[PDB]
Amino acid sequence: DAVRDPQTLEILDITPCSFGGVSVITPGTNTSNQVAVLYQDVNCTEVWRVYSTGSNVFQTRAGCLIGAEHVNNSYECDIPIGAGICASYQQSIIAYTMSLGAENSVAYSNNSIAIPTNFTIS
Amino acid sequence: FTRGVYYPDKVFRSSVLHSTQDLFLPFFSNVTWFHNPVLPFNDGVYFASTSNIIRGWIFGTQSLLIVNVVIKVTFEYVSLREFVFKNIDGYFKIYSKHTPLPQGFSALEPLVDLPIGINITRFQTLLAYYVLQPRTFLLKYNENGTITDAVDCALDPLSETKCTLKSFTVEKGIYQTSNFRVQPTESI
Amino acid sequence: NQKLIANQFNSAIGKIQDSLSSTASALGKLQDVVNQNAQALNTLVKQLSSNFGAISSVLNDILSRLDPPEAEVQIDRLITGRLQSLQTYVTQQLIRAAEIRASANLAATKMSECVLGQSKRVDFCGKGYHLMSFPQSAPHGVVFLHVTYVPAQEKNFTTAPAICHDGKAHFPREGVFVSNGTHWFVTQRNFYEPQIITTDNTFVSGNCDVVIGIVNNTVYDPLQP
Amino acid sequence: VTTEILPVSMTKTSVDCTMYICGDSTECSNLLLQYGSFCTQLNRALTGIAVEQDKNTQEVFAQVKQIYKTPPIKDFGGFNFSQILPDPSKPSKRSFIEDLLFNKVFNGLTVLPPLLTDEMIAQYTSALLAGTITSGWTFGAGAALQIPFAMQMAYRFNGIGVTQNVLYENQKLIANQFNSAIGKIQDSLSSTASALGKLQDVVNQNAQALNTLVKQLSSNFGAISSVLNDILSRLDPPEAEVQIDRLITGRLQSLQTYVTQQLIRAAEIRASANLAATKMSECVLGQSKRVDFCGKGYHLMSFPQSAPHGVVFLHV
Ligand SMILES: *[C@@H]1O[C@H](CO)[C@@H](O[C@@H]2O[C@H](CO)[C@@H](O)[C@H](O)[C@H]2NC(C)=O)[C@H](O)[C@H]1NC(C)=O
Ligand SMILES: *[C@@H]1O[C@H](CO)[C@@H](O[C@@H]2O[C@H](CO)[C@@H](O)[C@H](O)[C@H]2NC(C)=O)[C@H](O)[C@H]1NC(C)=O
Ligand SMILES: *[C@@H]1O[C@H](CO)[C@@H](O[C@@H]2O[C@H](CO)[C@@H](O)[C@H](O)[C@H]2NC(C)=O)[C@H](O)[C@H]1NC(C)=O
Ligand SMILES: *[C@@H]1O[C@H](CO)[C@@H](O[C@@H]2O[C@H](CO)[C@@H](O)[C@H](O)[C@H]2NC(C)=O)[C@H](O)[C@H]1NC(C)=O
Ligand SMILES: *[C@@H]1O[C@H](CO)[C@@H](O[C@@H]2O[C@H](CO)[C@@H](O)[C@H](O)[C@H]2NC(C)=O)[C@H](O)[C@H]1NC(C)=O
Ligand SMILES: *[C@@H]1O[C@H](CO)[C@@H](O)[C@H](O)[C@H]1NC(C)=O
Ligand SMILES: *[C@@H]1O[C@H](CO)[C@@H](O)[C@H](O)[C@H]1NC(C)=O
Ligand SMILES: *[C@@H]1O[C@H](CO)[C@@H](O)[C@H](O)[C@H]1NC(C)=O
Ligand SMILES: *[C@@H]1O[C@H](CO)[C@@H](O)[C@H](O)[C@H]1NC(C)=O
Repeated sequence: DAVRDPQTLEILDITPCSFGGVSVITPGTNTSNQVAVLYQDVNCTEVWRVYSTGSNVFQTRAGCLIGAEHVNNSYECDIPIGAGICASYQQSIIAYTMSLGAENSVAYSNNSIAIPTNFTIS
Repeated sequence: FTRGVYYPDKVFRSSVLHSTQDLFLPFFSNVTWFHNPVLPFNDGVYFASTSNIIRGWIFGTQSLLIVNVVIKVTFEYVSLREFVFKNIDGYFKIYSKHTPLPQGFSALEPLVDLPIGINITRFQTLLAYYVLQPRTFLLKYNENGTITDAVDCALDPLSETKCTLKSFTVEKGIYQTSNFRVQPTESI
Repeated sequence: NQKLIANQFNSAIGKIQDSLSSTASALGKLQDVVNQNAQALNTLVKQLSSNFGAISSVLNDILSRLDPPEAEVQIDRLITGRLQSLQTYVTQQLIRAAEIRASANLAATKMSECVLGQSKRVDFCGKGYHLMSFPQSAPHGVVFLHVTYVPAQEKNFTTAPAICHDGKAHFPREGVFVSNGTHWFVTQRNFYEPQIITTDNTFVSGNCDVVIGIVNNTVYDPLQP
Repeated sequence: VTTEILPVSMTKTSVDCTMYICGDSTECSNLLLQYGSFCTQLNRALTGIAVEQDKNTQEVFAQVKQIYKTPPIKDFGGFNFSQILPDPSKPSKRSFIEDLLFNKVFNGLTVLPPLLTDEMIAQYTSALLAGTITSGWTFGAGAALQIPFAMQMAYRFNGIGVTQNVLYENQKLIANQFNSAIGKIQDSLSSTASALGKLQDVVNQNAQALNTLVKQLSSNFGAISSVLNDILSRLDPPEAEVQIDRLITGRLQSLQTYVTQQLIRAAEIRASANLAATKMSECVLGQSKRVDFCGKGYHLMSFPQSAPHGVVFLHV
């Protein structure tokens, strides 16, 4: 990974080329025909033309996602991508940060209890 | 749109999904319409037509002459219409189908082979008419044994997903299809 | 509450009937085994059409085109290339059988403990407080129908851990001391049913200056006449 | 108070079959297709491992539906949970014991990232403590119901056969015994004693396997050289055949040995990640009667903490 110039003797470096991988996120073909394509960690500068350039370019820790719109929602996960990113089709494909569950708090105190009154057979 | 699908082999099959690495016409490509010089013969030429206008074809760079019923080059062989011309391995292949561009799907049944081995670089017709690439398809057969659908495996990534799973329905999920790697530009 | 429990159980069995008679395919664990076995067999079938560097993938044309001096060189590559595929198939089947045996031992444990008795293990025989279960069969599998018990419709109260009466503490037998604001009652821990605090459902220990959070009340005595 | 360490998941990988055997050799791509499909098996096995790791982390932690929160008035009848409950002044959501635990521990090789990040795992384990403290075991079988803490602990004594007049007459002694035992955990983990030995052998055995798979790229296996391209620029193409056929048949066996011994190693993580799923249900979400399952002695309660590819219990 490093080697001297034989003629002018400047020390120069070697690192390999891109070599990622491709993934094709898709809903059911009995619902739509639009896909969103994820490349494996190539930082979105080194890229079929709508799925190669244009808008909707988004940088994940999983890679370079092209063809889905980043929102400010948090939903139950539908299709996994990685690092807490999930994609779904709600009309186009959106990508977001997955949520863990509904926020809740319990009224704790040193003198109260909550006895139930009815039941349910499940 | 979706035209120019033929039978690459003389082997019968039924109800299968066989992939084929052969020379075909791509889907949704631009064909030149002519409402008539000697057009170049790249590796194989698609051709259609409309009553009693189109007679024949002049081939060759010994130049080949077909009328419609043959002239030599040294051998003579006297025996909406779509045709496929191919110069394969020193043979010469013609495929055919006629029905009453339209937007359906119709296969092309084989017509003739010629064991000649001649040299052809450009072609010309003998008086509407319409004027191949290395591809890979996914041919769907039926009960009687005819092609009912095909999918080009290099058009859009949904078709590449359908060609990887060898299926025509892809359920919800994420699928790995291919790999990519940039090429060296120059030598040093 | 026998009639209410009976109608709730009947409605629950009916909803399970509907959720399985619909086209919701929940037999994914039973389907994946069949898919994996069929796909391994199809790969083992399609390995026969490989040539592995030889001149043909069929043995017969090699035998009919060559002589036993130089046909054996062609046959040896095919023999090694087919042995390796057999060995790979057998090794991965031996790995899958262990997963199937682990699932069968878990199913035998559930059949012994959920069906043939009541369980105390939390979230083993269904998510809830467990009552009983019912086995059903399936192709290469088993299906249980766990009958749980989920409480509902809670309501705040004010509680206290003891009762000082005459310089003595008073703890319940089994239950909490609750209050609606005015009175004080002992009630069981999972279904609201208040009662009158007597010496039939409490006991006594020590004097009432050690307990942290004790509350004054008056203990009724059941021997009135 | 004791400590119990288990592994949960391991490193997700995936190795491309073509570039490992012969990267950038267009005639070796024709030599590999004489072997049928030995490369679509190996990618299908190494994908089945990688999804299986993201199912182990789901069933250990994600067992509550909600996300409960501790109240801002932390007054629990004498006890002190400040070592295990999170404090927001740190750059993460991570608590104090878990920071002591996060310090004690290409030729085709790619490593996928996990699905649940370490700041999502650390929010599940803050929900399990916040329900165990403020609601007893009531949040395992439905919806959480509040209860005072010294009344919760009073009839966790009533399970092991000690009547509830013992705790109310000895409340401040137990609180001093309970708070003291937590501090000796924080000493014996932050000291030079290396207790995370079980989690370290998951990580070391995944590095000995990849230091060998790369090392096999320098063995000639009976050919004339180990470098693929220098065989090509030193031979005729009908005589460069039977030199690459010793490298391809060699390098297939080094992939085939790696993938199998990853499949047997991945099966003993499910045997360990299904035991941690049981101790999360039976030790944490309820009181256990199984002898020496949750601890060593009669059992009261437990508290989960996270770790890199693992979980740590604190059986009281
Ligand atoms: C029991 O009392 C508590 C405290 O009064 C109630 O908790 C509050 O409920 C309201 C209404 O939903 C919320 O807006 C507050 O945020 C809750 N308090 C806290 C501290 O979170 C509780 O709802 C009561 N239980 C019932 C069944 O009504
Ligand atoms: C417990 O819940 C059940 C519902 O699951 C209640 O049953 C209802 O009772 C009312 C009053 O008679 C009826 O009008 C409803 O039709 C009943 N529901 C059903 C589904 O039949 C029951 O009353 C609740 N218990 C209490 C004490 O309120
Ligand atoms: C708390 O519960 C007690 C027990 O039922 C209530 O006392 C009774 O209340 C009813 C009216 O709802 C009266 O008719 C009875 O005479 C009361 N019992 C006695 C012995 O006097 C009490 O009212 C409840 N607390 C509140 C604030 O309603
Ligand atoms: C709980 O009850 C006891 C018993 O009556 C109370 O103790 C007495 O309270 C009265 C009222 O001020 C005093 O005059 C007596 O001197 C107390 N007795 C003793 C022995 O100290 C006690 O105050 C009550 N507690 C509360 C909070 O009301
Ligand atoms: C719980 O324990 C922590 C640490 O053992 C206590 O925090 C210390 O409190 C003293 C006050 O007397 C401070 O001088 C220290 O600086 C604190 N240390 C830390 C690390 O915060 C905490 O006070 C205890 N809880 C209660 C309720 O007392
Ligand atoms: C790679 O990503 C980083 C952000 O992590 C960015 O700063 C950098 O500019 C990117 N590289 C290129 C060539 O744009
Ligand atoms: C998400 O929030 C940011 C706030 O910084 C805002 O700039 C952005 O427009 C929001 N996204 C959408 C889709 O509105
Ligand atoms: C096969 O041909 C017969 C007669 O032409 C026809 O009746 C039948 O429907 C055909 N089968 C299919 C699958 O089209
Ligand atoms: C409950 O706690 C509050 C402060 O948090 C305190 O003022 C009150 O006295 C306590 N109640 C009991 C019964 O100890």
